[PDB]
Amino acid sequence: SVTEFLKPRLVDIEQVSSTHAKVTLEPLERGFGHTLGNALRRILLSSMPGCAVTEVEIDGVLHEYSTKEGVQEDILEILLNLKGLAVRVQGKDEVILTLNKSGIGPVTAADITHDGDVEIVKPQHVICHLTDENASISMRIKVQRGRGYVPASTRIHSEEDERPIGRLLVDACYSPVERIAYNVEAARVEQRTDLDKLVIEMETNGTIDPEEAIRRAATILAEQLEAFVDLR
Amino acid sequence: GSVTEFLKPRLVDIEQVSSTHAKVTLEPLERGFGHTLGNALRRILLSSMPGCAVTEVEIDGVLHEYSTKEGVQEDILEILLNLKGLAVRVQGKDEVILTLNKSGIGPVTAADITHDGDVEIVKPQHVICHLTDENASISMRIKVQRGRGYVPASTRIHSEEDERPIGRLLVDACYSPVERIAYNVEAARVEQRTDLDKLVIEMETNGTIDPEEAIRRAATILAEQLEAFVDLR
Amino acid sequence: EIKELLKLGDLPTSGQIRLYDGRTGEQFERPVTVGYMYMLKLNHLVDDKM
Amino acid sequence: KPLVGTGMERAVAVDSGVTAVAKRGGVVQYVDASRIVIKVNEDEMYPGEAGIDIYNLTKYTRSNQNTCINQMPCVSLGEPVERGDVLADGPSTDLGELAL
Amino acid sequence: AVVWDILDEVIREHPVLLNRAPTLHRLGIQAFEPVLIEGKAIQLHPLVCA
Amino acid sequence: VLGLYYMTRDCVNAKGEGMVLTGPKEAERLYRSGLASLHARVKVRITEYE
Repeated sequence: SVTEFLKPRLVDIEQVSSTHAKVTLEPLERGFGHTLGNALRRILLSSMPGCAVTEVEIDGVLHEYSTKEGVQEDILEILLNLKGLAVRVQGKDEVILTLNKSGIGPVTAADITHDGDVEIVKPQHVICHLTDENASISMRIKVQRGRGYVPASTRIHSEEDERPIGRLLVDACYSPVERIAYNVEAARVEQRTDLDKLVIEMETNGTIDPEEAIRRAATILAEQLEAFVDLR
Repeated sequence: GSVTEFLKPRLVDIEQVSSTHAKVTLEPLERGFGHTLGNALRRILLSSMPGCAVTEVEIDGVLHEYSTKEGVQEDILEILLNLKGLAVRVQGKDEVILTLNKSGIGPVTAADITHDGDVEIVKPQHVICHLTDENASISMRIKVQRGRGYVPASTRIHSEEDERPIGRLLVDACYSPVERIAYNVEAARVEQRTDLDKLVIEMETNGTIDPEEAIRRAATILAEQLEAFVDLR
Repeated sequence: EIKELLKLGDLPTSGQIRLYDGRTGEQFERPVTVGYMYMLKLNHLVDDKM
Repeated sequence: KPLVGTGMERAVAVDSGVTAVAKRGGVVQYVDASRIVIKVNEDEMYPGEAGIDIYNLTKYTRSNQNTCINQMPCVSLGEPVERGDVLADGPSTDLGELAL
Repeated sequence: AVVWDILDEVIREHPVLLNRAPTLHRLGIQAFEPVLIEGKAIQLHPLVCA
Repeated sequence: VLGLYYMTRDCVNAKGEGMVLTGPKEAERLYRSGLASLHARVKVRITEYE
């Protein structure tokens, strides 16, 4: 029948780590590998719902380059560390957390004020180093649930220019994928040598295993399509 | 809010300018969804669409395509090329036989083809040959079948039909009825909601396939392929 | 004269156009020269040499 | 045809032997896949001649490098034809212009 | 087709030599581990082609 | 060589200039998502080894 199509087998998964994994499909019809890989990459990058940290406020800070003694690293370094914070919230979509510490050495996420609605996946992550005793760090950070990716110049508006002295803005990398790539190759069956074989390499922060993310993306795309498929 | 939710697209409008040229509109779509959907749809529409094509020709008094007949203006190869261009819709059968008889001087056109009530010739104006003598006559049989993609005559004979007759000829079958696809995306206006997009698709095809059936079939195939992803361990 | 002919044809005057990559659906950042050319087959077919 | 030609195509196509050229003006009476019959006009015909000329096309033959050689008519019934017109195209010729 | 399966089995580690006349310097002959493609053209890796 | 040259050439003003990327993976993301052009100059955190 003309409707026939060679459905793939889940031929293998290879997990280099909890975060890093490869998934391969074989075989597929000519040109289907590219479209499926491209669509999945698009959905993963731009439409995956995620929870991310967007604002930080510190009493002695007015701007991203505000000098602060005692802390080993610069303000931008701690901003990057906050951007890298692996966090997931199951309760509210908008949460405020505070960190206050006085100690020589690393300031790990383990010292954040914990709450039952929120899980820090990687408490071992280091926000900065505090060089000396009798020196203190005190901050409040805000976490939000969103879709896709938003940089600083996008979120800034004159509609939100009414900001106090102590407000800083972080890029909300909601989508938990850190890297998606796919490559397409040739495969043979039934003496046919015009086929697509597909490989996907994926890295994501510790929020979810990549398999769960791929399943979520597939479900999202299918739910998008569902209004058209009149077939069973 | 409702960041985890979505709107869903529908075929909000469909327009037909000609039997060959059609325009279809999907609305609403969220950000970025428009481009991925349009690209996937274009890919699937170009590749997959089932089609009806001309495969075998049998002409009395002709033994091979390089010969020539008495009354025909063009060579046999030319009329095979003309038949390859024919576009026809068949409903009830997976393959069908067509019959043509004509005599007398003049062009022969698809209108002169004798057809069953389940066969539609889309464009009878498509010429096939010219007869240039009153006593010249043409009488031919055509075989029409349904398949995906494009298959060359070489692999067709490689199918190894037992006891190939002499007086039957093989042509390449370009089944695919879709000729060109374009998609465009623009800002939507639904309920004054922000971050909504309207998608439009324009297509030129043989007059055979219904555009709405085409898009539904493409989406069906895409969803079916994705189902294998949904299952993954 | 080439430019004038193009202008009467409603094509871009520079002869370069924007182009989309079919395999991904994205857009090349650079304009590309697309046109019509006359091509020949050179009677050195592969099946005569393999 | 080639879009960007050089005008030379007409002279080369006519001068080569492959194309059949109208050696005598008239009106084309009959055409099929292989034969051309042309009625010579009254003034051009010589006294005592039949006033009709016929051409036979090299339908298919082995070229000296195994390529095809074919002649295809490119006129229709009743079209006037002129001295030096091209009645039948040859290989890589269309309407009497070189078509490599 | 069982012959094709056997053929895929045999060459799996079987290097072959590729040579381009004239063999100006010893790089002109090199060894490769084959991969089977339909068609009739030998496919090289561009880097060694340089 | 042309591709690498294009990939490494910078320009004075481009989409998303001056932002800070916590890692090269995020640079790849921002390029592929189309929010920054390759040529844009930016500060990035990078690890190297010796």
